Amino acid sequence: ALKSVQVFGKKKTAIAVCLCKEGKGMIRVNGVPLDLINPPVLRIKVFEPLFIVGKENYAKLDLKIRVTGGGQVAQAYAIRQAIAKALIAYNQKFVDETTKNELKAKFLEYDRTLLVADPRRCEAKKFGGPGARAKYQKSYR
Amino acid sequence: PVIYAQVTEILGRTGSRGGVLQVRCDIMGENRQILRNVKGPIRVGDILTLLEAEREARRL
Amino acid sequence: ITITITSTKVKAVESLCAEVKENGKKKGVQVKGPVRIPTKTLRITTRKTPCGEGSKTWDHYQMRIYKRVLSMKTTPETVKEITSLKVEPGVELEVAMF
Amino acid sequence: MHHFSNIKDVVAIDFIKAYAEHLKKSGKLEIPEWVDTVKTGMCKELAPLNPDWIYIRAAAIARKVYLNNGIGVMALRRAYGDQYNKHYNPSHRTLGSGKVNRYILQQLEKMGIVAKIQSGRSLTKEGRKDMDKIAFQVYKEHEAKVTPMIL
Amino acid sequence: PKLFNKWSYDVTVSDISLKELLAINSKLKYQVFLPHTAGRYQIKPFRKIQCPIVERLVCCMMQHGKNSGKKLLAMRVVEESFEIIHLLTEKNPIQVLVDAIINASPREDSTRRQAVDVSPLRRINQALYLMTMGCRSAAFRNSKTLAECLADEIVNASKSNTASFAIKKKEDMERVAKSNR
Amino acid sequence: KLNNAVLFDKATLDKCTKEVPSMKVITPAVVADRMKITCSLAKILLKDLEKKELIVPVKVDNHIWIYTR
Amino acid sequence: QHMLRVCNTNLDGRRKVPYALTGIKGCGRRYAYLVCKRAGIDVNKRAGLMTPAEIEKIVDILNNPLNYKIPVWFLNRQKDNKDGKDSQLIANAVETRLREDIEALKKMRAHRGLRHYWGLRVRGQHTKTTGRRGR
RNA sequence: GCCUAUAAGACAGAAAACUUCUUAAAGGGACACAUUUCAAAAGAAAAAGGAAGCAUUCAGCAAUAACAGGUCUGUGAUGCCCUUAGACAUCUUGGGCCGCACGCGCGCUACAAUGGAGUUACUAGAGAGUACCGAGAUUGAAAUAGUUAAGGAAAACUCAAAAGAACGUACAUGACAGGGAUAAAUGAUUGGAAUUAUUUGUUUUGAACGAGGAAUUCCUUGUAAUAUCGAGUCAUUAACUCGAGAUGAAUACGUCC
Repeated sequence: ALKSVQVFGKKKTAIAVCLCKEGKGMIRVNGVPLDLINPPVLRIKVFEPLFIVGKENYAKLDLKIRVTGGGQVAQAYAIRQAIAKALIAYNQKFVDETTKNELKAKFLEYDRTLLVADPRRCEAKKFGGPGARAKYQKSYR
Repeated sequence: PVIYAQVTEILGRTGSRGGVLQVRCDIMGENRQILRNVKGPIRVGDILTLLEAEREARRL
Repeated sequence: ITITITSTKVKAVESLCAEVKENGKKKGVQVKGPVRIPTKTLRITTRKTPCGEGSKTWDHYQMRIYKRVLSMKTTPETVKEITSLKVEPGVELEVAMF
Repeated sequence: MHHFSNIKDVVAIDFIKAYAEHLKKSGKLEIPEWVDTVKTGMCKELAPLNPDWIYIRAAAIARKVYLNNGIGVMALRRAYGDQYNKHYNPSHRTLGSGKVNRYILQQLEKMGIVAKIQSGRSLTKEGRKDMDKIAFQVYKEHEAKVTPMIL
Repeated sequence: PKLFNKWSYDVTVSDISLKELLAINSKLKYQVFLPHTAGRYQIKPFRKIQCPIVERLVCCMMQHGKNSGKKLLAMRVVEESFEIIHLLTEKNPIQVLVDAIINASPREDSTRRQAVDVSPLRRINQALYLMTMGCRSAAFRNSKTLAECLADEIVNASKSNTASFAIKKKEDMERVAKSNR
Repeated sequence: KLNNAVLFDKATLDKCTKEVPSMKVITPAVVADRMKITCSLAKILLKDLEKKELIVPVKVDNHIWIYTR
Repeated sequence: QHMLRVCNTNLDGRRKVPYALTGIKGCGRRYAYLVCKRAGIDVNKRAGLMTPAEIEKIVDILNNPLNYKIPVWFLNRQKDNKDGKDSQLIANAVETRLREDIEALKKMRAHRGLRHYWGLRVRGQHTKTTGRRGR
């Protein structure tokens, strides 16, 4: 029993691995609830997909999410991807794809990145400069 | 008393370096063509605001 | 037994990684899968010039170390007998008895 | 929704707040002679302003041993550390005060809240049990005062 | 959705030169729960229009060096500024920000001088930038908090008030360009 | 240049309590400027007048205090 | 009383007690907080609100630290010469002890004392570029 | 085994099953092909799809010819010239390269309330480690540091995040609690030796600096900027350099002034 679908979200370095299965809408992120996330400014940030398509879809799903890198804001965005990916996977393996299509279309009609990871990464430092493009000050005389 | 105009086409950039664009605009009030010097990013679709429409900015 | 192989050439260990695995079919029945331990780049940065003149330029040398681990039960006396096989230069073979 | 399974179901700061009076009412945490004559470590320049800073700190340390089984004074010194910016050089992290942090751990052993395992200090049955009911008191207070985000 | 679960997006723009260039309610993505969107609005020309109007104000509150890369703090000031602005005008702060932009935006510029008209996108860019200067300068070495200091700037520039820092600049260059014809 | 005093007197307390609630937006940043007293004192009166209910809070946290009539 | 007076040093009464005791040239901030706890006087109180019946304790508590439970490593003058091993430096005595000490090296013509006379950097620093006061 | 719940599970000790994440191999995968427009053509722009559409991005290698550019103070690579037993060869003791009337270049910290100070929970990436190297755990101490000491030649063990955030009827526009210079007592580590303070701890001392003239540098996207981490030097010593991640602007899609 307890049919499950495994997804993950990605960011700069944050990896938000989730585990969606039958439940009662009890979301736990590394043992803490989703309502008690560390950056309280971004609490409504991770709860948009719940309100995007109605929490009734997630009302019977128990997600077990884990974050293994990044920053306090990279993980915030990585959670949102894992929440949206979990719903799509559940309505794909078991539920009819047409029902998942409307949810997928709704997800991409508001935020495309909710299901595709941003490819941007930190550029390598170069010699003769303090960063990736900046250069040390030039003195002529 | 400010009368807006619709940008129709871009003639080019002038003003020493490129910071001023010559565009031919029409006033939607009477479909009157006007040429003005525009400072800033502009493209064909958007419109422009002209507080004064008595001058022709053909720049000799 | 546990076979640990490490070398600077990826294809040198990889070719020998499957050489022991294939050899395990004789004088034995099974050899465990190859475990690919993460590589260890050895980055050394130096100034190009031999003096202080010129612009500030550097060259980024690096060498990679590839680690593969194998497991196998067999017998200590007849694990591979010779256990030399004329291994190619630059590769190292270490066997962890028992 | 919301449920209680462990102390990780409430905010960290208020549980440590509500755990200070439990050490205050018990009275088994004695007050040494250097409570007001020391700071919490290296980077600080002032002693803590709160007169009961030990009680909140002791409860905070009691939460750390609850999440980590084998923990030490050195691993707690870095947890209770700051940045050393007393000069023109850029600041770098420094360790906390071992004495003011190991003293609390030793006293917590006498109360039975932690034990002395081979790999540091770990909780006991009474230690594990004691903080759960208080974590519910803040939980019941929290749910009665705040509206859940889901609902 | 609402900006902070408090402010709706039932806002209207008077002029036609800025209705399409202000991201308010035309597309669903403009209505966002937080002004923290990690998109790429600076990879193609005329891509910054897709950024929310409140979003473009948040970034301007991240300047003067020591505040670089602090968007969570800048969001807090903006979030607390709209509550003050809502009380001061009993209207929607999103509406209050939009109409103040039109009044504070200069309509003419002089280039080396030669008076020329200003594109609508540059009008928006200078509109946020002009009011941001006033909030930054007035809150410097002052008791008034940044949120309240920004709060009084928008409402003053909302109608016509000359007490606004941005309003003084808009009439300053339009008067200089009057001498640069 | 301000010298807005730190201790209270009968003069302001007999005039500050009739005009502060009549204001629409009350906060220490904006209230300390008008009755010529320190903004630290503005913390005391906002909570003291809360007991009298003469002023009702609308935004109170650890950063700023916003009150209304 | 807006302007307090204690150990011949006047402290502003518009600040808290710990932050007005910093006016004394022998007492800083860590010392100021300690005497507030030692004397049993609230730190959150203002200096200009405190009764004179206890101010005489503060001047006493500064000139007599040993009897009032003060650690010996908290003293601004440890191992004093010419007998005595207690600070007694919480006064205008900070300058009095400072001047005659430099003259002690100058009398004995030590290198540190010699550098003091010339007004140079005493603690061995690079004087080529920094410290460019006009002369 | 333990503990809280009203009902989910949490934690501690092994036990054994898979590979979504992890690691690392092999192939696959964007060639602008596919549409519209613009230019019998090479080609250009929008939008769509897509992990990825500027040569996808950042780097490496990098043509012919030349400088009388730097290095003979890296070389047991080297010609000529010079010194060549009172030596410009070699060793030891001490000092100097740190010396200050001043001028210039690279940087770090500040001038604060987009903040400092007192607490609380935090989330990384990439380096290095032998017999004595990286050093865990137990202790006394207020700290620097002292005494005994596991495991670890290492995806094994050590090695650890702050900017930011949350907490308070604190600070309140005050060269103040911003700033930490210069000094005075004292405590230890490294060193055969610390005086001209090697480095650092406690207390006190509380200087200029209120955003900076003419000039002038770097920079177009996870880039600038902001704060930090590892390594080279290292008995001990970063405000340096080489790398690494953490938040994430504005302004251009232009012209030869």
